[PDB]
Amino acid sequence: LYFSGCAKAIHDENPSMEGGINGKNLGPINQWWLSGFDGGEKVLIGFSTAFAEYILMEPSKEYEPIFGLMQEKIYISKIVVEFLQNNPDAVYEDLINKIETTVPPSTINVNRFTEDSLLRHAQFVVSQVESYDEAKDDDETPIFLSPCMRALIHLAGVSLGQRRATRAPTKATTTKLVYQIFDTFFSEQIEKRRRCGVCEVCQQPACLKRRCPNLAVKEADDDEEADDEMPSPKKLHQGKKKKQNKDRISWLGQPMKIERTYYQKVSIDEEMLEVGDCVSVIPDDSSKPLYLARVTALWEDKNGQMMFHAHWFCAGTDTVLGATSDPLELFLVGECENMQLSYIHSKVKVIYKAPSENWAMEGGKTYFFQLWYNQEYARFESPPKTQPTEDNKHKFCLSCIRLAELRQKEMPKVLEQIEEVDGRVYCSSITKNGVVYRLGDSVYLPPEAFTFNIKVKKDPVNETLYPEHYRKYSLDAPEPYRIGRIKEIHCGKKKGKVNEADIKLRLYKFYRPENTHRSYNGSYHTDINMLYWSDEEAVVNFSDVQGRCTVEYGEDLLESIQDYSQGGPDRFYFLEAYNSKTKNFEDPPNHARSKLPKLRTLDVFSGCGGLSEGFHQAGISETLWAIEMWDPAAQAFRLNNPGTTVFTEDCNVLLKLVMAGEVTNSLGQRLPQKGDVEMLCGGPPCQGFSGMNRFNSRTYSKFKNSLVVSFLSYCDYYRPRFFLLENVRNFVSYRRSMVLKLTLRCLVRMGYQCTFGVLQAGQYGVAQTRRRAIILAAAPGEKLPLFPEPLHVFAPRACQLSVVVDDKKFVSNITRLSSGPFRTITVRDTMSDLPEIQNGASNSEIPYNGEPLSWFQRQLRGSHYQPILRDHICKDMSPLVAARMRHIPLFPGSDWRDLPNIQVRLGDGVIAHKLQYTFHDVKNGYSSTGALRGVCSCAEGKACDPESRQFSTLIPWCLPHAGNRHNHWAGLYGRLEWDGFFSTTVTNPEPMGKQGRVLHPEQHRVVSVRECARSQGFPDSYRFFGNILDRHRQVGNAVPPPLAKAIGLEIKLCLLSSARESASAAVKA
Amino acid sequence: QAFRLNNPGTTVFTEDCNVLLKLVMAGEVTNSLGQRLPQKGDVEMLCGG
Ligand SMILES: [Zn+2]
Ligand SMILES: [Zn+2]
Ligand SMILES: [Zn+2]
Repeated sequence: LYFSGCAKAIHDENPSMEGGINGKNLGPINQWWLSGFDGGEKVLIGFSTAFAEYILMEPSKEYEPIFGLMQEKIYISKIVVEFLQNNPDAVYEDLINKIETTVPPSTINVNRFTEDSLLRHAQFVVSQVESYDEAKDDDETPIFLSPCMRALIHLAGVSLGQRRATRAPTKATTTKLVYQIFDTFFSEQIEKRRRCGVCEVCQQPACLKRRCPNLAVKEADDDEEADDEMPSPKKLHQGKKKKQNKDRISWLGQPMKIERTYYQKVSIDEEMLEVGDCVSVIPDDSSKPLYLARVTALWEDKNGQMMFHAHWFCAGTDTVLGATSDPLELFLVGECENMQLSYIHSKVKVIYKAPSENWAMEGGKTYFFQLWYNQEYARFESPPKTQPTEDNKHKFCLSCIRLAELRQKEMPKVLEQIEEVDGRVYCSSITKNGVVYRLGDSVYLPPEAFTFNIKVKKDPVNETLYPEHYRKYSLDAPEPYRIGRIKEIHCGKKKGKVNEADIKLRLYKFYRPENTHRSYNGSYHTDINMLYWSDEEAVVNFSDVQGRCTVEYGEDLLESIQDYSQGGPDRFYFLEAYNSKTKNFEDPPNHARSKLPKLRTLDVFSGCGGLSEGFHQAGISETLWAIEMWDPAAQAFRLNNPGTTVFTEDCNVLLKLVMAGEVTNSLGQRLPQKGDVEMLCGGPPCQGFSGMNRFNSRTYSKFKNSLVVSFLSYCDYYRPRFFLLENVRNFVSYRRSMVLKLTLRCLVRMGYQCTFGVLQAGQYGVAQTRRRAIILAAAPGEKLPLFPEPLHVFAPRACQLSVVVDDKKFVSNITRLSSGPFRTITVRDTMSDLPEIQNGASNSEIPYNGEPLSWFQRQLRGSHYQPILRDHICKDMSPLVAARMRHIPLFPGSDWRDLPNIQVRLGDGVIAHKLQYTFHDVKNGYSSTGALRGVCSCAEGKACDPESRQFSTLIPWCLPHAGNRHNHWAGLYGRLEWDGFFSTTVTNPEPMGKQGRVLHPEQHRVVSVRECARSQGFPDSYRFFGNILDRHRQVGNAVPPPLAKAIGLEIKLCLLSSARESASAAVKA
Repeated sequence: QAFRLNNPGTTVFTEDCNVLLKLVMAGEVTNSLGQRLPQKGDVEMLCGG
């Protein structure tokens, strides 16, 4: 290619031909380049020739329009680059907004940029962004690898490696203790292929910048995937052991007791050993991991061999903590066993590192132990400190005592008995799992436990019109518990006495509305709480009973049903009796009827205050302090919590300030001090280390001064009674589970009882699939709360709650695996009442125009009247997208693959035309019509021809293009199904985004802010702040209030339980 | 923002001067964003309105 114009003097700013000499057919163009991607808007295009380099100014009249299109491409590319410089870690949806809202100069012939443009210019843009990374050189992550960029590279059929042009770190505010943990770990565990070959990077020979981007992306992508099932982890200390040679072993003193066996307090084994000392045992090599145990007891069996009982300890390395643990720290476990005194090697020193009298105010050699580790649930807890009675002062093993309680709690025992018939022994009450079951109480059971009274082909598609429909093809939630009232408990007999194993129950069946002939229509407006009575009867084993619940007659009530139903858990009600056969509803029979401390709370990374809100609902807290850097969130939080001091400064600074004696910040707000904060919650972001592969120099650096580290410092300084760290599920797998392991380690060094668990929001009454990692911690003194049992039955695929750490399976105390008391909350329940709006709705306050339809709706709107509906506002999508939405059908499951290949007038002059199918798809074949299905030369196996690339099509060119390798982009331009749920927590809904189905089920628009808020379980009264996307962001970052309440109510039990223990010990004092 | 554009060499703190002072009077070498806090001897002339 040759060129011509007026060459000017390098300094000459003038773009007129004035002080210039004219050239023609200027030597073939070697290279062309660019520069200006950093400082100001100095994006200079430059040509390179074997003679010289030229910096282009302005183009000729005739060349203006050709250079015109070149210029747009470039400007967009600048925007993307500068944006990513400032916002790595940005998500697809963030660009699209960045681009869309960037106002281009009049210098550019275009009015504004759209998603369509970006897609049209994807190849150029991406290629440009790749170039910038070679060009300026950091150790920092290449821009082309940010999520937005990988999302684009995948969506747009971008091939990588096409080359071109060129031209103090965060310090976390730690505590002494915390710092050392992450410092020592760096000071310890730290150490140290197959490209694509085909790419233009790979075809180029310490010089090396031959890093394959196709590889680089796979890697980056792979690094965001985890491993979700493996057996329960084998118990420790069941290996062989080595026995030492007998010289002089003999009792010392007089027998402590006698039981066929006789116990002593002291033994000689060359030196002395006493009941309560600790010994070490050596196993059959295998690995050489020295075995320590506490000598529980000592005795001589009837056979005259000398025995001791060994309550094993657990090495820190062997707890979840693994490598991170103090090599000298040991943990108590429910592992003990009888041995011959012959197996002991040496007596060992084991010191109990108990907490101080003012452990709370304490923020900033030999074997020791601190906590009782439960292998299976991964709970570190405060040692039982039950004391030895004189009847077992000699035999005293905590492991044996726990296991005992645990065996008799599990045990099905009978409390009161009545008459007997045949071999059946009728009773009035019994127990299981720590629960008492008396006659006339009600009961939960699996769906299989009993039964009710039951009830009793497509035609061809116009493919010229719906060409992509062929792509449409290449388990659901359980039923909640059955509920019955107990009538007879007749048991069985094991000869002399009752058969505790064969306890049986005769029950009156209840129907739920949708067990009725109503079925799916019972379920809509109905209270999820409500049942119907039935004289239908059943018999099932006690074994199958899942729990007790409270079914009560509506009219037999001294309060409002609402009042009753909100009063506590597992409370149901009936008003009418169903009848299987007459299928009518009559009144029921006559035989069917008859303070809490709020913790003072600092919510770090508070957002608009969802987590705080669910904890407010539970009654267990009062958030007096919040820290949120992003003003709009802060603003919103304030609006919802007037009593809270809401700091908007960086938490690192606010901490340094308290650690310096400051009573107040700049604005003169009240800084919290030691003792103020009873509970500390928060969701620290995991910015530059949230990936699964091993730690690096790079990755650790980030995490070491992360907000996780800062948050843990808050916990160390303030030493709260309780603690909670919320985060995305995959928190527990980041960096080969080290982020979790170090977090736990740091909590243990501090001396906290702590644990972790994964929780599916949808299981607590929200129409959404979203799992969160939850890290609980409770101070010594309090009790470590449990994770809450699912209240809602939910799709098992969603509920993968387990967590593998160092190929060992760690599960939470949650027992409801699958079923639960209440039905699933649907998108319908979530938003079916809200008045119709249209694309681009902006009126914030509007009348409801109608009553609440679903239970759920009734609950988020309040048991009263409220006129205004706030934030039912949705994004003003481009006329193109708006058209697409309009053309997405309403049948459940419809998405872009249902679009018609049609011309459409796009409001204004613009006309979205048909997709041209000009290539063979060799994998996908022809249409029913014999038509081609390929959109790009890559469908044929060739490299992509560009300009074979279409834009502003109603069926987006780029979806067929990359379809086969991305699963047909199933769910893109997809409508939420009334019966379904939110694919995730939505922060900025984009139809070709990564946040799931976001179209409304019926309306040719995307979901509103309020609709999202409803997906999150926010009261309609709850307020948000700032422009629409700020609000969208707010809702979607939040922890859903119903999840927070659930967890909140588990803390309720620890408090109540821990308050009634100081009161049963104030009497004994 | 504007000042920066005109003086690239300048460290432009946007925090409250009262806080930036308390920070130097406490030994801090840098602020939150990790910018370079000035210490005794750095500053030859001090202007302002
Ligand atoms: Zn390659
Ligand atoms: Zn024992
Ligand atoms: Zn292609």
